Amino acid sequence: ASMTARPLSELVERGWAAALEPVADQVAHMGQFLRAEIAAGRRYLPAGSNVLRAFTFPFDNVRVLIVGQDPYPTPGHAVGLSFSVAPDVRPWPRSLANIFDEYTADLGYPLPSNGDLTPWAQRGVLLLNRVLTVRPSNPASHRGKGWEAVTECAIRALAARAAPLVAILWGRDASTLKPMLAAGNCVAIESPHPSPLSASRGFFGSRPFSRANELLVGMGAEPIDWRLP
Ligand SMILES: O=C(O)c1c[nH]c(=O)[nH]c1=O
Repeated sequence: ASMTARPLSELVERGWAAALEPVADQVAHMGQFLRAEIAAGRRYLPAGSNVLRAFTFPFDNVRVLIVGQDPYPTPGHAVGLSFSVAPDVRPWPRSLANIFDEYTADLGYPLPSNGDLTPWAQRGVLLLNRVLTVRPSNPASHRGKGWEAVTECAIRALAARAAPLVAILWGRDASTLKPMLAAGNCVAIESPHPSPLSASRGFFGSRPFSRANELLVGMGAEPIDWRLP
C-alpha cells in the first residue's frame, strides 16, 4: 500500500505518475524513511495513504498551485492537501482561519461552512506543501529528509507543460520553488505565510485569489472559481 511497496502508476493520477517518473526512486526512498520512523517509535502526518493526495487530481487540469511549507502538526488536521482539513474539523487551524479572512477580504464571499478545500483541488488548484510529512507537534521536523526533490520535480513538470500556470508561494520554503517558474508561461505570487507568526508581515492584504485570476485571464486561461460553500 505504501510508496515503498507500490509504483507511482498505482499511488497517483496517470498524468502525475509520468510527471514524477524522474523521482520514482526518491518517492520509494521516502517510503523507507517513514517505515524507519515507525520502526523507531516516532509518528508522522498525514496518514500514509494521504501523503501523495495532492497528485490524485489530474496533472493536465492544474491551472494554479498553492505551496505551503509542511503539513499541519496536530493529529486530526492534515489530509494530504495543503491547508485543508476534513469537513468535520472545528475549530479551524489558525493558518486556515487567516486564509479565510484574506479570502473574504479579497473576494467578498462569506466565511466557508467548513475547512475542506477539496473544491479548489477539483477546480484545477494543486494544494502542495514543499515537504509532504511532519512529526506530530514538531513543525518542519522532516525538512531536508528527501521531499524537496519530489516537490521540485512536480513544479518543474507543471512548468514544462504547454499551458499557462500561476503559483502562489506562501513562506520561505515555498519560495525556493521560484527559480523553476522562470519560463514565460509561468508567473509566481510570493507572500509571507498565513501562520500567525508571519501573516501580519504581508499575508493579510496580499489578494492572492483575485491576482491569480487576473494573471490567468491575461494569459488566456479560465479563472479559478474560488467560491467555497
Ligand atoms: O501552518 C503551516 O505551516 C502549514 C500548515 N498546513 C499546510 O498544509 N501547510 C503549511 O504550510
